[PDB]
Amino acid sequence: NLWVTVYYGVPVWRDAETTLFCASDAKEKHNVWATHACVPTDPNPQEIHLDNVTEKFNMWKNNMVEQMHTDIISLWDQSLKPCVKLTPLCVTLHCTNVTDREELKNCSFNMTTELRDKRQKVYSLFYRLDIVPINENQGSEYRLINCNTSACTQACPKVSFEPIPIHYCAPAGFAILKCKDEGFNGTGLCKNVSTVQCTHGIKPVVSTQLLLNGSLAEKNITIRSENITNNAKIIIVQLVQPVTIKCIRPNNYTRKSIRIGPGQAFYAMGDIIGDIRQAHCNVSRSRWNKTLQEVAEKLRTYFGNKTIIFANSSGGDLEITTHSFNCGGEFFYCNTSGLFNSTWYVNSTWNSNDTITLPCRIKQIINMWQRAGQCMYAPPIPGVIKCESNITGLLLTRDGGKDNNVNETFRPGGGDMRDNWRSELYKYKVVEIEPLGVAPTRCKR
Amino acid sequence: NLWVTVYYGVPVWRDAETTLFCASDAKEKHNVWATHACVPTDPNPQEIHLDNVTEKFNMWKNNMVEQMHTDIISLWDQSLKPCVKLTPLCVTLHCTNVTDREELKNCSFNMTTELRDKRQKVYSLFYRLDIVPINENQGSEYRLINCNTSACTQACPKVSFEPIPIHYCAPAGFAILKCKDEGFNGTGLCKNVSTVQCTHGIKPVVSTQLLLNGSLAEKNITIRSENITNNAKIIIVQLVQPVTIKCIRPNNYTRKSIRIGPGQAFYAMGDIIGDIRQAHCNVSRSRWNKTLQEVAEKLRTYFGNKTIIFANSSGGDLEITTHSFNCGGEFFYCNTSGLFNSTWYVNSTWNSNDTITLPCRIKQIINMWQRAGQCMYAPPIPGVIKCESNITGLLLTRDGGKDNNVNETFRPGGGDMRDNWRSELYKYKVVEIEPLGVAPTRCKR
Amino acid sequence: RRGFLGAAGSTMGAASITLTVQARQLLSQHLLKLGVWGIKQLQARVLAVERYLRDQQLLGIWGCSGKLICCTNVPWNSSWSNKSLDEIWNNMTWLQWDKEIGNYTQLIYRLIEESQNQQEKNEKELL
Amino acid sequence: RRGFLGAAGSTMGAASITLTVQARQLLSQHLLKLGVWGIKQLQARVLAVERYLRDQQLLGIWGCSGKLICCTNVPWNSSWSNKSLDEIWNNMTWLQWDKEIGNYTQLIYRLIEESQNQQEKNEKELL
Amino acid sequence: RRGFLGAAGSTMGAASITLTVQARQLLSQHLLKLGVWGIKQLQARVLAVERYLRDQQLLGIWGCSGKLICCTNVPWNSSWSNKSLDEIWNNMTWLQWDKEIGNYTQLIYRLIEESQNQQEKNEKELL
Ligand SMILES: *[C@@H]1O[C@H](CO)[C@@H](O[C@@H]2O[C@H](CO)[C@@H](O[C@@H]3O[C@H](CO[C@H]4O[C@H](CO)[C@@H](O)[C@H](O)[C@@H]4O)[C@@H](O)[C@H](O[C@H]4O[C@H](CO)[C@@H](O)[C@H](O)[C@@H]4O)[C@@H]3O)[C@H](O)[C@H]2NC(C)=O)[C@H](O)[C@H]1NC(C)=O
Ligand SMILES: *[C@@H]1O[C@H](CO)[C@@H](O[C@@H]2O[C@H](CO)[C@@H](O[C@@H]3O[C@H](CO[C@H]4O[C@H](CO)[C@@H](O)[C@H](O)[C@@H]4O)[C@@H](O)[C@H](O[C@H]4O[C@H](CO)[C@@H](O)[C@H](O)[C@@H]4O)[C@@H]3O)[C@H](O)[C@H]2NC(C)=O)[C@H](O)[C@H]1NC(C)=O
Ligand SMILES: *[C@@H]1O[C@H](CO)[C@@H](O[C@@H]2O[C@H](CO)[C@@H](O[C@@H]3O[C@H](CO)[C@@H](O)[C@H](O)[C@@H]3O)[C@H](O)[C@H]2NC(C)=O)[C@H](O)[C@H]1NC(C)=O
Ligand SMILES: *[C@@H]1O[C@H](CO)[C@@H](O[C@@H]2O[C@H](CO)[C@@H](O[C@@H]3O[C@H](CO)[C@@H](O)[C@H](O)[C@@H]3O)[C@H](O)[C@H]2NC(C)=O)[C@H](O)[C@H]1NC(C)=O
Ligand SMILES: *[C@@H]1O[C@H](CO)[C@@H](O[C@@H]2O[C@H](CO)[C@@H](O)[C@H](O)[C@H]2NC(C)=O)[C@H](O)[C@H]1NC(C)=O
Ligand SMILES: *[C@@H]1O[C@H](CO)[C@@H](O[C@@H]2O[C@H](CO)[C@@H](O)[C@H](O)[C@H]2NC(C)=O)[C@H](O)[C@H]1NC(C)=O
Ligand SMILES: *[C@@H]1O[C@H](CO)[C@@H](O[C@@H]2O[C@H](CO)[C@@H](O)[C@H](O)[C@H]2NC(C)=O)[C@H](O)[C@H]1NC(C)=O
Ligand SMILES: *[C@@H]1O[C@H](CO)[C@@H](O[C@@H]2O[C@H](CO)[C@@H](O)[C@H](O)[C@H]2NC(C)=O)[C@H](O)[C@H]1NC(C)=O
Ligand SMILES: *[C@@H]1O[C@H](CO)[C@@H](O[C@@H]2O[C@H](CO)[C@@H](O)[C@H](O)[C@H]2NC(C)=O)[C@H](O)[C@H]1NC(C)=O
Ligand SMILES: *[C@@H]1O[C@H](CO)[C@@H](O[C@@H]2O[C@H](CO)[C@@H](O)[C@H](O)[C@H]2NC(C)=O)[C@H](O)[C@H]1NC(C)=O
Ligand SMILES: *[C@@H]1O[C@H](CO)[C@@H](O[C@@H]2O[C@H](CO)[C@@H](O)[C@H](O)[C@H]2NC(C)=O)[C@H](O)[C@H]1NC(C)=O
Ligand SMILES: *[C@@H]1O[C@H](CO)[C@@H](O[C@@H]2O[C@H](CO)[C@@H](O)[C@H](O)[C@H]2NC(C)=O)[C@H](O)[C@H]1NC(C)=O
Ligand SMILES: *[C@@H]1O[C@H](CO)[C@@H](O[C@@H]2O[C@H](CO)[C@@H](O)[C@H](O)[C@H]2NC(C)=O)[C@H](O)[C@H]1NC(C)=O
Ligand SMILES: *[C@@H]1O[C@H](CO)[C@@H](O[C@@H]2O[C@H](CO)[C@@H](O)[C@H](O)[C@H]2NC(C)=O)[C@H](O)[C@H]1NC(C)=O
Ligand SMILES: *[C@@H]1O[C@H](CO)[C@@H](O[C@@H]2O[C@H](CO)[C@@H](O)[C@H](O)[C@H]2NC(C)=O)[C@H](O)[C@H]1NC(C)=O
Ligand SMILES: *[C@@H]1O[C@H](CO)[C@@H](O)[C@H](O)[C@H]1NC(C)=O
Ligand SMILES: *[C@@H]1O[C@H](CO)[C@@H](O)[C@H](O)[C@H]1NC(C)=O
Ligand SMILES: *[C@@H]1O[C@H](CO)[C@@H](O)[C@H](O)[C@H]1NC(C)=O
Ligand SMILES: *[C@@H]1O[C@H](CO)[C@@H](O)[C@H](O)[C@H]1NC(C)=O
Ligand SMILES: *[C@@H]1O[C@H](CO)[C@@H](O)[C@H](O)[C@H]1NC(C)=O
Ligand SMILES: *[C@@H]1O[C@H](CO)[C@@H](O)[C@H](O)[C@H]1NC(C)=O
Ligand SMILES: *[C@@H]1O[C@H](CO)[C@@H](O)[C@H](O)[C@H]1NC(C)=O
Ligand SMILES: *[C@@H]1O[C@H](CO)[C@@H](O)[C@H](O)[C@H]1NC(C)=O
Ligand SMILES: *[C@@H]1O[C@H](CO)[C@@H](O)[C@H](O)[C@H]1NC(C)=O
Repeated sequence: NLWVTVYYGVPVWRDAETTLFCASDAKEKHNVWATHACVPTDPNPQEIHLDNVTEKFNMWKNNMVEQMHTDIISLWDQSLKPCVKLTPLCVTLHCTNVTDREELKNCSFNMTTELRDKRQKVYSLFYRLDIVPINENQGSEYRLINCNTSACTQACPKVSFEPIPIHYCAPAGFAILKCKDEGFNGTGLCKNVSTVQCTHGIKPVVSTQLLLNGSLAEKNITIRSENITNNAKIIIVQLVQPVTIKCIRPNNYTRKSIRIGPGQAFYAMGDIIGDIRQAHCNVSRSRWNKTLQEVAEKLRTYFGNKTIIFANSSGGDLEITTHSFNCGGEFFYCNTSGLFNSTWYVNSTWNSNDTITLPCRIKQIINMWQRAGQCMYAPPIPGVIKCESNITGLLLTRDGGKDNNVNETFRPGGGDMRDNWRSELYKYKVVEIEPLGVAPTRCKR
Repeated sequence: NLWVTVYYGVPVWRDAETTLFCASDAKEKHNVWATHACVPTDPNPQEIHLDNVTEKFNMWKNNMVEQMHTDIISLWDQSLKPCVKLTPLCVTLHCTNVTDREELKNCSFNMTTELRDKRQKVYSLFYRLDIVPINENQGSEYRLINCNTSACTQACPKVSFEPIPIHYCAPAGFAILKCKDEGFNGTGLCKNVSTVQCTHGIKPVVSTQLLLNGSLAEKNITIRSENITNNAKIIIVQLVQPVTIKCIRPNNYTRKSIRIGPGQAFYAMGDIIGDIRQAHCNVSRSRWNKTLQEVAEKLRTYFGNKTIIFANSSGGDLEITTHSFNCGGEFFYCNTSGLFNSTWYVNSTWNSNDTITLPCRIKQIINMWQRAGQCMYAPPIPGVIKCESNITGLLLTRDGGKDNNVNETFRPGGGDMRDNWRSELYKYKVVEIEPLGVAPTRCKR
Repeated sequence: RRGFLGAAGSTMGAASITLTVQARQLLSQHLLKLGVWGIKQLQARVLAVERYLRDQQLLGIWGCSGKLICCTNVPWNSSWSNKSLDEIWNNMTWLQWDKEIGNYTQLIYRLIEESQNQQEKNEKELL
Repeated sequence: RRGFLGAAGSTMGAASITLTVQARQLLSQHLLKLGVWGIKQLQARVLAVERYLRDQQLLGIWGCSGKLICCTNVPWNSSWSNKSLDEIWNNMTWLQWDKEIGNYTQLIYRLIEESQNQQEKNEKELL
Repeated sequence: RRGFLGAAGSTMGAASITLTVQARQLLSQHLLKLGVWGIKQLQARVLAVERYLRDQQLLGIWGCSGKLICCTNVPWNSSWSNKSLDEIWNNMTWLQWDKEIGNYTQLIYRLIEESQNQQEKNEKELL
């Protein structure tokens, strides 16, 4: 006959929700992400490729992306907690033009000094974007953009916003499955699965409409979406060639410190050395539109013989209509109307520097989560900063047309960075190992 | 043949780093150290002396002293967290002379009352040390010493600064080794080792240049240092006879309470009953210089036939140059020039009250950790306060001479409070028991 | 030899060899800051401890604690699976076998517990 | 009789008698305030639980859970120690023996695990 | 059949049947907020883990881990209870029996530990 037996440590797993702990190369300025606070990374992550295994993946229904979003916002609030707040800076500022070149404003306002009975008069430079007047008729009196919503918190200068790679390790009894399929679109069954205890280097860089310093594709351009035909769903694309970009801040600001209270200081720009220079970015037009041609021919496989046309941003909020990123502590906002301005036909071929100049905007008062409050005031970085990033993917949003036309327009898609984390966690899924296996055999012999 | 076997609960240990939990006597006023929150102490600590055991000890490379320092500063910040802060007391004070006797100053300043639209005018007495003028030419206008660095926090009167002993117990699987060697210098191999789960009564009293209420030596004066020849290293000495000291506060202050805001009060000295009397301390000169003679002859064994000379500390920070302690809530700063002023030869012999008068200074605004901020304002204790201590050890600092002379000068050592805990944790070391033992035997019979 | 979770695609007759690598990996800066990462680390450690103890108490009450494979007195029921004696040990992996008996795990656990308790009651406690 | 950790200086042949006092001491105001002492207390308790479970899972997978002393199928190798059969059990203590085999603990653990798993695989699972 | 803790009023001879329901219940929103209920939940889970491990380490060192009922080498002493062999197994419940031997639990535990350790020392370690 047959008797039931129990197997301990059996190799089975089920999809479940669980917490995750950090892992990084802890060693020194601390980093907003508190990478030194978590567990130090292993010298070499043990990665094993499972043979004869086919597993179903779903990058849109994954729980790691939501957990990662909650952990990043929690670490952000944690980092801003011991720092000084901007509660006394809501005074009516007096700004005029600086000595296009009208973006900066030379402000002047009153401020309470360390003495509770005395005050101090200071001056600082603020951008027009983070400046809002009381009324549209007076003129020369302005306020902060986030004053009637919440009080911003000045970031501590002892920490840096460098995107330090963090490894999202799984707890004991749990594992992370990796899909090594060539050109996997992120949804369906994977024919080449691998397992690992901790994920690879995940840089929590913040980007909009473009993916900076992301993971490059394996062999071809991959388009990821749960429903490509659905117009309300976002579209994530990946590139095989890292499109370089050079973003600099030509303005040479002078960091100054003023004491707004006992034991607290406020940092702002004093003056500018030289002259006014508009911040911009550079990109090779040949490689950029060559990759655009590859993306168009890849999209041609899903929309048939229709021609792919790219348009600029629709309009509205500056955070979703412009490509933003944190460059060495300074938040950038570049206009992408020169990168999504072209059309591609079926017989079209892209066929020297010829760089493209992309105008950019700088904002110190940012929210970075689309929340109704809890803003952050980015401190000014002294000197001239320069940033170089590897463009590996972008976000797309198709216009809600009738679809019967020969052409459809695409716009630079936006989001709350959840899709950005999805673009890096698509290859990973969280499972729960059940070491209790049940199987019968002819025992009792 | 031989087969490998596994032994469970084997008696081996290795040096490791681990957390520790408190153990106080459960008993009422809470103590700044929150000793009522930790586990109650055992009725009798089980201490076992290991026979045939010789273990190497290193008091300077121990981790318990660093962990203890972090725990004490953490408890200090914890105790000051629910209490009221001194943020509105940074107003320009107006102080004059009181009605030497010029140490105290009768101040008068404006202060916001419980009503948000009204203020109040109060007066209080403050020491000259915790008073700093705005400029050196105006006169009669002063500020607090810690106003441009941070805002101090008033200590809660519901808790006391009594140095109640605490037992640093080890977690399960860990143990604390004790060295019962007679006259052990704190560095090397111990020939009489004992083990215990929890340390003895450790009073976390904070003192500089002198060890108050410490552990007395066993048989002879012991000098502890990792490198006695190195001039940059601190020197810790222990005494066999408890040198008594009587420190009093003859000023009879009147505690007054003023409401600086809704639901918060500030305590300060109202007036003085009687007359101005300088605070001082008493010590028997015979016993003190007899112990000094013993320390000199003990130091003679390390520096050869050279003569030992004691001199006062070099000018600088008041927390280091003077001896500090506390008498139930009042901080003192006594001048040690009256004690470290003598010379001892090889043939010298010390051979009635004759007490020594040591002038002392009292400060309310203290940092007690040499930090750039996070100060504490000690509330004034009403009535006359007097505390008696047992001088068991001191800290020394040798001058960087050429060493070829017949005499070398010794200064009162001090600095960080790490040495205070190191002078009590020298006899203890933290180990980790590994119950997994490997040993072969002729089994399978 | 394969590493951790490297024999999942193999058949049940061959995947029961490297079970020690999965059994060993069930549990594997000293000061804790109790921050965002600290709280998650503590929660992960407590959850791992609870998971190991929860899956270990079953083996403890089934009379097979400390044993990777053991046989009990509960006979197999054909209602759970109509397959033969060795068609699963030679052609099916553990991934396609756990879903077929997933609806009867609780029933098997209860029968196993009552049979083991009855066996211990009849063996021990002579009078 | 000696107390907790009282036979460390004795030889290995005699120190294996009071092992129960060290085995028992491996785990030994109700409301928690979660303060400085509360957080350290919770961390110490969790660390003690993790230490006990980490050193207990080895005995669980080695087929010797709940036993203070047991013998396995792995033979001793002279490369780890060239000493005789009883020179360590009559003249050397446990403190001077753990350092000689400290570089081969992982190798012995892996060989022990594979031998125990192979023995359970050959004994159980008849067909 | 009775549920959890349903045979307390029954005699000791019959209450030792459903012991598996009490043994199984000794351990039985993913993100923790660490609030008032979160801290209490974590403390309750840690306390439950500590209670189970504290009562399990005794069975582990007594040579009866993973067994609900076992017999040792320690003989019964008439000083603890002068009752007969079966008057408690047929007429007294477990509620009126725990208080009669409550003053001798520590002594029985120490004798049990020393006897079990002595038995393991004499059985194992041939030379
Ligand atoms: C995608 O990834 C790339 C490659 O990592 C990033 O490019 C880096 O950007 C960071 C800023 O985000 C740059 O770091 C900054 O460089 C300046 C000086 O660095 C020089 O010296 C160091 C010496 O260690 C070299 O490593 C480095 O290569 C340079 O030669 C300074 O502006 C900054 O110094 C900061 O710290 C010091 C110390 O406190 C302060 O005094 C400064 O004021 C300042 O705070 C900083 O180190 C880095 O150089 C860039 N690398 C390269 C290769 O260009 C991209 O930013 C990233 N993309 C995105 C969007 O994040
Ligand atoms: C080294 O160790 C010695 C010995 O322990 C310490 O000396 C003690 O110092 C503390 C203060 O730090 C003294 O305690 C204070 O005594 C005063 C009243 O005490 C009387 O009543 C008690 C009742 O039992 C008698 O034991 C005692 O002899 C006296 O008759 C008050 O100043 C204090 O009371 C405080 O608390 C109450 C309650 O809130 C308040 O109402 C008071 O206003 C006040 O705040 C306090 O009790 C103690 O008496 C000293 N002992 C001896 C033997 O002299 C040293 O201080 C210590 N050295 C260092 C550097 O810490
Ligand atoms: C914004 O407006 C402020 C206020 O007018 C400007 O700050 C001041 O700028 C002037 C002109 O550069 C500086 O004056 C110079 O200072 C010294 C000492 O007097 C000396 O080099 C010259 O004689 C000259 O006067 C001045 O230092 C500076 N600050 C203050 C506190 O007076 C600021 O430059 C304006 N910013 C921009 C971007 O236009
Ligand atoms: C610091 O200065 C203040 C302000 O001058 C002093 O407080 C005042 O002290 C005087 C005595 O020196 C008090 O006068 C007496 O008060 C009562 C009521 O009038 C009565 O006993 C006498 O008739 C006499 O007038 C005065 O009231 C008091 N002011 C307040 C508001 O309390 C303080 O004494 C000075 N401190 C020191 C140490 O000198
Ligand atoms: C699964 O995909 C990985 C790559 O993602 C393959 O690994 C490659 O194997 C070839 C042939 O041995 C090597 O030359 C490459 O260096 C490997 N690449 C990497 C990135 O490691 C793997 O072979 C695939 N597995 C199967 C079964 O097809
Ligand atoms: C990603 O690839 C999967 C297959 O690996 C696609 O899923 C199929 O989608 C078609 C659409 O017509 C359905 O008919 C099939 O039933 C789907 N197969 C499975 C197994 O679900 C998915 O559409 C792809 N997505 C993109 C954006 O290319
Ligand atoms: C994916 O989106 C497509 C359209 O983009 C859905 O297909 C039809 O959608 C229209 C509305 O656009 C509905 O009226 C039809 O009922 C849908 N047809 C079917 C057969 O569902 C489609 O449902 C979406 N989902 C999937 C899984 O393909
Ligand atoms: C966006 O594309 C349009 C064409 O679709 C560009 O407009 C042409 O610009 C050139 C100079 O670059 C002019 O000589 C042509 O007359 C323009 N054509 C039309 C129809 O207006 C436009 O410059 C592109 N913009 C960017 C930023 O690349
Ligand atoms: C930004 O301005 C500062 C302030 O003038 C520059 O720093 C000076 O650079 C010169 C270069 O010759 C050095 O000689 C000086 O010692 C620097 N310091 C000062 C205080 O003058 C800085 O170089 C400027 N940055 C750029 C990129 O031009
Ligand atoms: C280790 O030192 C301790 C003291 O630190 C010695 O214990 C003393 O032993 C004598 C002789 O039996 C007793 O009279 C004393 O009362 C003990 N002192 C204490 C403080 O308990 C112990 O004997 C020493 N051990 C060895 C092996 O020399
Ligand atoms: C404490 O005693 C130890 C010995 O028990 C001393 O260590 C010696 O230090 C000297 C320094 O020149 C070395 O040459 C010796 O080799 C050390 N001996 C041993 C056995 O390690 C240590 O210096 C003493 N410290 C004090 C302050 O007296
Ligand atoms: C202890 O300090 C002494 C001096 O106080 C060190 O001995 C010499 O120190 C001088 C500088 O004062 C160096 O130039 C020599 O190289 C040192 N000599 C040696 C042999 O090291 C000594 O090194 C220190 N450390 C110890 C462990 O004794
Ligand atoms: C400090 O001053 C206070 C206030 O005068 C004194 O307290 C009084 O002491 C006398 C002594 O005869 C008592 O009769 C009074 O009842 C006390 N209270 C008041 C409110 O007057 C206190 O004694 C003084 N302390 C010292 C040491 O002289
Ligand atoms: C410090 O020691 C010196 C001597 O080294 C003392 O100075 C002597 O003090 C006495 C009175 O105490 C005078 O009669 C002598 O004339 C002084 N001698 C010299 C050479 O100046 C000094 O008093 C001591 N100080 C203390 C506080 O004890
Ligand atoms: C300083 O230490 C001595 C002992 O070295 C303490 O004197 C003892 O005090 C207790 C108090 O309960 C008395 O019972 C003892 O009889 C005293 N012993 C001796 C030998 O006199 C003294 O109390 C300590 N001083 C302080 C301030 O704590
Ligand atoms: C599983 O993969 C292994 C490794 O290549 C191979 O030997 C075996 O035949 C495969 N089994 C099946 C059923 O495909
Ligand atoms: C970009 O595309 C245009 C239009 O197809 C093509 O003529 C050109 O070669 C491409 N590259 C550059 C650098 O303009
Ligand atoms: C972006 O650039 C285009 C270039 O034609 C310009 O027309 C447009 O106004 C810019 N958008 C913003 C928001 O400045
Ligand atoms: C202190 O030392 C001096 C100088 O050696 C000596 O004469 C005296 O007896 C000692 N004692 C006192 C109480 O002065
Ligand atoms: C300490 O005493 C000495 C004795 O010479 C004296 O010179 C000094 O001024 C006193 N005070 C301080 C604060 O050092
Ligand atoms: C010790 O003798 C020396 C050499 O004569 C002398 O200088 C010194 O004063 C003597 N010390 C005394 C008497 O304390
Ligand atoms: C097998 O399972 C079925 C369905 O639950 C049940 O009716 C039957 O009694 C079981 N047979 C045995 C022998 O346990
Ligand atoms: C003993 O250890 C040595 C060194 O690691 C190794 O080469 C040898 O194979 C081992 N012998 C046995 C019998 O395991
Ligand atoms: C029984 O217990 C009594 C009382 O503790 C004790 O004196 C006696 O020795 C014990 N008898 C045995 C056989 O253990």
